[PDB]
Amino acid sequence: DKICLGHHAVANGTIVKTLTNEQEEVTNATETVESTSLNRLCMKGRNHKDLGNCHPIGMLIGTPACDLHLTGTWDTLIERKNAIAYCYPGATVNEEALRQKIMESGGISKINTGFTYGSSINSAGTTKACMRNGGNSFYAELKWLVSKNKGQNFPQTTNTYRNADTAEHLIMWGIHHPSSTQEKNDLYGTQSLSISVGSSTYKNNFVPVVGARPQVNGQSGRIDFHWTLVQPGDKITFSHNGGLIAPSRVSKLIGRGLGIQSEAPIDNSCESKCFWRGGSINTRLPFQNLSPRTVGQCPKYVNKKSLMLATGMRNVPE
Amino acid sequence: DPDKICLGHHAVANGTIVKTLTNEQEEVTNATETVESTSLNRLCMKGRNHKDLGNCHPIGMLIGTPACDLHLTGTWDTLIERKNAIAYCYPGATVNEEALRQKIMESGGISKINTGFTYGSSINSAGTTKACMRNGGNSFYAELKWLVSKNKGQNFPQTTNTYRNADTAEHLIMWGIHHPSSTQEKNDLYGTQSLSISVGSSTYKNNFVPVVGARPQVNGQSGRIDFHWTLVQPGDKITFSHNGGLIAPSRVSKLIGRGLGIQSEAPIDNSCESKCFWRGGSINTRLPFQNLSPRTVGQCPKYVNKKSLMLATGMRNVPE
Amino acid sequence: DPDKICLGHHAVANGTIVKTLTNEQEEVTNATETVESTSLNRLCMKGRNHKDLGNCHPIGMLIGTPACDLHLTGTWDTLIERKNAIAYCYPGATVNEEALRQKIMESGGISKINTGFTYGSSINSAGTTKACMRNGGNSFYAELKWLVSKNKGQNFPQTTNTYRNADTAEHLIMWGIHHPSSTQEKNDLYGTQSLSISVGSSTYKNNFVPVVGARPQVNGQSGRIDFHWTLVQPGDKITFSHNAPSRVSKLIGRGLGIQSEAPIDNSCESKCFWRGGSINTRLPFQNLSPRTVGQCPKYVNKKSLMLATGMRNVPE
Amino acid sequence: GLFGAIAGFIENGWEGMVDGWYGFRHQNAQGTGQAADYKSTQAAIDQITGKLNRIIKKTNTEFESIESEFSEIDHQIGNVINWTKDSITDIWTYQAELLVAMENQHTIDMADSEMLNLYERVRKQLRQNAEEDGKGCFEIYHACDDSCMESIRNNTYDHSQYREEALLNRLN
Amino acid sequence: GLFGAIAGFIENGWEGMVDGWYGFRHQNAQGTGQAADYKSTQAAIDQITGKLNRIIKKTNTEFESIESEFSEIDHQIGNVINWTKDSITDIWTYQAELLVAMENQHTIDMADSEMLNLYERVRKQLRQNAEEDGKGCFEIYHACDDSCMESIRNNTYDHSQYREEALLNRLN
Amino acid sequence: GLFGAIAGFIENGWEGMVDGWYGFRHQNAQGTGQAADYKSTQAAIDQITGKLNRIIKKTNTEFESIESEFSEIDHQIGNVINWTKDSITDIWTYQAELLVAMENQHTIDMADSEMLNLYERVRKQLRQNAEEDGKGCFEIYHACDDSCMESIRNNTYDHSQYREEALLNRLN
Ligand SMILES: CC(=O)N[C@@H]1[C@@H](O)[C@H](O[C@@H]2O[C@H](CO)[C@H](O)[C@H](O[C@]3(C(=O)O)C[C@H](O)[C@@H](NC(C)=O)[C@H]([C@H](O)[C@H](O)CO)O3)[C@H]2O)[C@@H](CO)O[C@H]1O
Ligand SMILES: CC(=O)N[C@@H]1[C@@H](O)[C@H](O[C@@H]2O[C@H](CO)[C@H](O)[C@H](O[C@]3(C(=O)O)C[C@H](O)[C@@H](NC(C)=O)[C@H]([C@H](O)[C@H](O)CO)O3)[C@H]2O)[C@@H](CO)O[C@H]1O
Ligand SMILES: CC(=O)N[C@H]1[C@H]([C@H](O)[C@H](O)CO)O[C@@](O[C@@H]2[C@@H](O)[C@H](O)O[C@H](CO)[C@@H]2O)(C(=O)O)C[C@@H]1O
Ligand SMILES: *[C@@H]1O[C@H](CO)[C@@H](O[C@@H]2O[C@H](CO)[C@@H](O)[C@H](O)[C@H]2NC(C)=O)[C@H](O)[C@H]1NC(C)=O
Ligand SMILES: *[C@@H]1O[C@H](CO)[C@@H](O[C@@H]2O[C@H](CO)[C@@H](O)[C@H](O)[C@H]2NC(C)=O)[C@H](O)[C@H]1NC(C)=O
Ligand SMILES: *[C@@H]1O[C@H](CO)[C@@H](O)[C@H](O)[C@H]1NC(C)=O
Ligand SMILES: *[C@@H]1O[C@H](CO)[C@@H](O)[C@H](O)[C@H]1NC(C)=O
Ligand SMILES: *[C@@H]1O[C@H](CO)[C@@H](O)[C@H](O)[C@H]1NC(C)=O
Ligand SMILES: *[C@@H]1O[C@H](CO)[C@@H](O)[C@H](O)[C@H]1NC(C)=O
Ligand SMILES: [Ca+2]
Ligand SMILES: [Ca+2]
Repeated sequence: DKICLGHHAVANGTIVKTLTNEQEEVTNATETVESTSLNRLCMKGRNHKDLGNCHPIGMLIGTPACDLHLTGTWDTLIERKNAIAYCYPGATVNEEALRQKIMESGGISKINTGFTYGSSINSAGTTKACMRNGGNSFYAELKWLVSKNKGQNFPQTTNTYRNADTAEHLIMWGIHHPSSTQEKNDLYGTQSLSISVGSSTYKNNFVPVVGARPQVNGQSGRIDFHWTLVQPGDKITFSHNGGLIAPSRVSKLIGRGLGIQSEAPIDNSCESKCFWRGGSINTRLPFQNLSPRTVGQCPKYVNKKSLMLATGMRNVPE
Repeated sequence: DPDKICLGHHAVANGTIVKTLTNEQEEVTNATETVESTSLNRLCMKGRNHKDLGNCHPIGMLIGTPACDLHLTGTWDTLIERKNAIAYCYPGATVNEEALRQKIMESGGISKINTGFTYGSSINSAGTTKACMRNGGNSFYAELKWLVSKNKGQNFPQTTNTYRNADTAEHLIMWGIHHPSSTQEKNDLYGTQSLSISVGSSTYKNNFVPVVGARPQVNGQSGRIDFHWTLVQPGDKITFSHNGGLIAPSRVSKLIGRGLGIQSEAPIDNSCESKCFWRGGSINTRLPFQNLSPRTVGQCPKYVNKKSLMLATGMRNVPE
Repeated sequence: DPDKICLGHHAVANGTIVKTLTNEQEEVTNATETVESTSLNRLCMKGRNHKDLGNCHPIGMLIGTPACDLHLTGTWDTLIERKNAIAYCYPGATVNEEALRQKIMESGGISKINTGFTYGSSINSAGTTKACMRNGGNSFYAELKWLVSKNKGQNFPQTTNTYRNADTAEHLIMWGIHHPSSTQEKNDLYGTQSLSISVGSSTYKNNFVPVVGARPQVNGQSGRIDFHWTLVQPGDKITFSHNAPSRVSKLIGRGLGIQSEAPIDNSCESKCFWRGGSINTRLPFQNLSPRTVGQCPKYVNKKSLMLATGMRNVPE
Repeated sequence: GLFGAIAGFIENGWEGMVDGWYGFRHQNAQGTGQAADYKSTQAAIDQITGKLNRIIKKTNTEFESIESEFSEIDHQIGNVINWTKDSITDIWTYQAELLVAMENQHTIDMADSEMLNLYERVRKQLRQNAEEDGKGCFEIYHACDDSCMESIRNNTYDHSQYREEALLNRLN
Repeated sequence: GLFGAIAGFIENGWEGMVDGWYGFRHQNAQGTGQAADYKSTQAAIDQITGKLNRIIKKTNTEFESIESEFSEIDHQIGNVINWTKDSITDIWTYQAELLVAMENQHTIDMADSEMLNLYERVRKQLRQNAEEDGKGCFEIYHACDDSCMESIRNNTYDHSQYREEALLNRLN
Repeated sequence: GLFGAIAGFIENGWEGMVDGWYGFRHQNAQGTGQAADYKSTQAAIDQITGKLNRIIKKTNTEFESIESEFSEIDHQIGNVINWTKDSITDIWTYQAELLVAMENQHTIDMADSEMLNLYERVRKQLRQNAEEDGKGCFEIYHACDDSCMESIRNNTYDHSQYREEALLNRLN
């Protein structure tokens, strides 16, 4: 008689790499690198806050684009291509620092500055870029300081915010840099202005410079923003004779949350923990080749089209 | 009825579970741990010329804070810094602060070198504050001089002080700019003339302007002394053009050799020996991994996000 | 009494020691090294458009110092810099020096562009310093001009100029601010009257104030000139008001910046260089230096690592 | 390969065989018949299932963004960021390639091993009643019915039942 | 396992064996005895000593502080450091897991193979004077006293001396 | 070693054998010969080649400089690069040591296997006409001319031809 031992095989045998062989034929295999992408953001089980056209920095200032996003709590913030947080042109000092500090947080909560001004001073200054309810306006959590009487030099005033809370607050302010002398002198004064902010853990001198520069949004002049973090049970003082644009309210950033930068759409019937510009990555696999630029709980980025893991013995055909 | 001989492997009743490539629950004879979870709550300082600063901040060793008097000079191979230590007695900051402490904490000593700076009859060099109390009465940073006009109101005389490095190694000169609280204060000390402190060497150059402005009291002072620093190469000289507002250096520092730099709350122990430290203390393990802290210094086992990794030290346990 | 056939394996008298998971003194029949220890004291330059800068510091090329006259423009794929290279003829430094210097070394080429500036008889833009030697006589930076009053002590006119960018891509403009050694040297050049410098663009605005004060002499001049730089984007006017670049510059694509002291080789091809030459090894690891540029073997803290290419060696 | 049972002394595998990885094909008076083995085919897959459970997973570590998608950050730190992001990727790339290579190598040889282990389990049962063909077959020197053939496959066969018979069939 | 010896054709281990990892049990006319193989025990111990000398150590790389414990770090560089450190200890966790997973699998298989090797050594000693039990024992067909059993362990058993005696008893 | 062949039951290799890695040394009435096995020798050398293909290579990744050779850089980001570089090196140094140690283990054991797999091919061919020597030889119990030896090497040996003759000689 005769009894034979033997093993299964297949026709369409699948090729895998080993320590010794670059083309080993095996029965079954499995991909370990995710190559297929998703171009939709998946926010099920997530208290997200889609900003859209609102840039993170505008939320502290209170631009007409960010009316809805002045307050709130979340675990995710999202930012778009070309998000505008500036009516009146110019950048903000140490921009990227502040920007990601906001996108790191999980909410903005406001407190009132409590800043009263003299009878002579008008708080409700405006501009033509910043429009709310159809017509002209200014930033919602700032107030533009300017004297009522056109010509008279603006008086040296001292204002002080006090941090009563057990947590820290983010006091933003601004400085106007006119390009002309004619509307500069009658709004503020014919003098050279001084603006000296001062805290326990911050201090600075500012000079409103005048320079020839191409107009932006019908304005030749520019305004720039400065900020610091006033401490628990600490005060900040602002000394100025015009130029300063003090804040009506100061921000507190709350808890933790992701920061996603993408142009992709939003779906709430889908859940995920890995994101990028393109969209979401919803896969059990350990590796991916979509992007090295990702956020959350991601598969590692690998410079490989495919990697096949053998799930069965050598295929021996005939 | 045949004579039989059998081969077999040992075993044990109470065998250990380890992880293999193929099995998450594999019973083996014996096993050892590869991750450490245990930390001495002490800093192990045997065979080390160490220096504990206490509540002296390293930066304060250069300016000369009252707390850092027993730390003005010395040699070491290890330098320990404690929480809420003191650099600035009079309120103020240092530009490149984190860069200057990191530079000090890398050192194995500090020498001090006399600048021999001289000033006119009009200038009061012995300016003093209550924010730096020393030996009962009011004082100021050991290694710097507060230059104020001796005639309250009088404009500070134009002066030019320059330090030359006569040494073979570079020196770390640093100075302060005083920023007064009000225009009344500024004028009392330096007068009404526009103030400009200019500093220049072969390698460094910068101008500073005092800042008059109201602001909260710290150690009961609205005034501020922010500190600047720079290296002065061997042979090269650094020169101070100033008309009031300069906190002049009486001495400059030379950093010497290399040292390990620990920030920790854990107390010294000269009996115990280690080469890995962290906030919590020492890590004296022979193991390749650790899950105490991802912030360590010296020759350390690698932090892993793992409670335990058991390494089989014997065969599969198939028990009776 | 019965016949024998015997199975066996080869062996050698001179086996190599390698390390297995279990044994450190494991002798095998053959093993090849996996860590390159030997370098070559030369820069491989075959199929590479190399541009040795010798005495020329890359910042100097844009600024126009006489040593950089040959390297004022060109297109390449590789840039080489040298020890004690001259960047500034007249003493100074560059705000974000290493960041700018990076972009020059990242960039494969530089193309100069005429700015098209004209002036009056009040300001003498063509200010020549004896520090910068050119052709026996005195001279100035090729692409810059000096801001000084025709008659020393006179109040320096407040002239303002602007430069349009009509090109497809970005344009890199640099300008020179001077810090006098004293008030006596300042009064001559710019006047006693205190004065500011400022710039403007759609993205970039900044004030600059000259720092006047005594300091040690550098290259026969105690005075110090510092050069500031900014990009100007297409279809944007660059405007700066002061109380002077005739040509701007433009970076061309990308290329590998070496920074070595080693000499070049006519017929040598590599993709890995360092401060000590080129590492041309087929091997996966190397212990020459952790500072390397281009496609390179990963640095390892190991003299030698031997990879067995044969079985256990067991002699009689 | 390592155990020489697959692409080994066994010329080829069986395309006809499904519902098993390893098993048997006997030839006897009754005629040709196939059958699969459970203990071997399960030990193989359970070992591979163990591998899929470990390799098919990711870290729970939460990474923020260090780079602005819509802004160019400072040129020198973006170069530091690029240099580490490139370095890390070369590591993860090397680690992936090496993981799958060595696991593929071990998967292949583990299977070969379970095929060898069975062939040896059958051999030691048959004792002095069978002889090795060389192609992974055992010639039996005694009459073996489907009851006798099943007693081989089920690890229940008794060697002393047909020993005296077989020995004299081998000696001839 | 891979070599089929341990948790294989040897059905279980001996909690009684305290003098080594591998050894012999025998039954003859004088009665019973147990003993360990010193050589094949050290073979396995010495390879584990090897793994431990190579796995139980740290790099002599000196590392300094880049994060302050007691003062606020710049937000930009601190986000970079946090991302770097996160990405590094992801690598090292993954390497530590993979390392021990691979070494554990090997230590086990290594120890299996050192059992199989001792079995095949004595199998070959006995030649035609014995037969495989199938449970990792050798039924000897010649009277084997305590000096005979000693000669098997000591590897001095001259098979030809009991060959004639043993082949008669094998066949009948 | 794992497979017990090399530095195992075979006492030593053969400086004599220059035409291949594995081979035979025969001895009959008509003298002695020596031939190297091509198929197994090529198997080992193929497998080692496949290693050197994957091991001797570098990533095609462009590394710009991030630290100036001929100037100073910010001290705190100088410290960050030094720290990241020392870390990235510590990974690569370790990964390198492990790879080579792992591969060297595999290479030794793979070579030990190819030897054993040859020795098994031969045992099966010779079937009942030969008995195992202990030292990696087979005492053939019939007259074996060079053609009969060459038939064992080229795997063209029919046992039945010599079977009757061998069983006689063996049983004596
Ligand atoms: C509530 C009230 O009226 N208090 C005043 C009290 O301020 C004043 O004492 C002086 O007050 C000034 C300005 O407020 C400073 O605070 C003085 O402090 C010192 C200091 O210790 O730092 C005194 C010191 O001798 C001064 N030293 C020098 C070299 O000038 C310094 C220094 O000028 C300033 O700190 C610069 O910022 O100031 C403090 O003594 C007294 C006396 O009029 O009357 C109280 O009623
Ligand atoms: C010992 C001595 O004083 N000898 C005088 C000599 O001073 C003087 O020549 C002038 O000396 C001053 C002093 O520092 C400068 O060094 C002048 O140098 C130059 C330069 O650096 O090239 C000359 C140049 O002519 C100047 N620029 C222009 C456009 O004219 C520049 C520049 O303005 C500043 O130096 C920038 O810091 O200065 C040098 O001419 C002569 C006067 O005839 O007589 C010697 O005997
Ligand atoms: C609070 C206030 O007066 N706001 C003005 C604003 C500012 O005074 C000005 O921007 C500061 O330089 O100016 C606004 O419009 C101005 C025009 O009226 C003027 O003819 O042109 C200017 C620019 O060339 C300037 O833009 C504005 O920008 O919104 C009007 C606003 O009420
Ligand atoms: C860091 O790397 C990225 C990707 O390689 C660079 O982004 C590219 O830069 C080129 C050349 O300037 C641009 O033209 C491309 O549009 C960019 N490509 C992508 C995919 O983003 C980036 O410039 C590098 N940053 C630094 C500072 O070197
Ligand atoms: C970063 O690392 C390098 C070397 O590891 C340090 O450079 C050394 O500095 C000293 C004096 O400053 C020189 O004598 C050595 O020769 C240098 N070594 C090399 C190879 O150049 C450098 O100091 C480190 N940077 C910081 C910020 O600590
Ligand atoms: C084997 O292949 C089949 C279909 O070809 C598939 O369903 C199965 O998932 C594979 N096994 C794996 C991936 O473990
Ligand atoms: C095995 O276990 C015992 C006690 O638990 C110990 O003495 C021995 O060293 C262990 N093996 C190791 C740690 O390698
Ligand atoms: C093997 O040995 C020979 C001669 O010693 C040598 O030429 C060869 O390079 C060695 N290694 C390899 C991988 O070829
Ligand atoms: C870095 O991470 C630590 C804890 O993981 C956290 O406390 C800190 O906020 C992070 N640093 C920054 C600057 O975000
Ligand atoms: Ca780059
Ligand atoms: Ca350092």
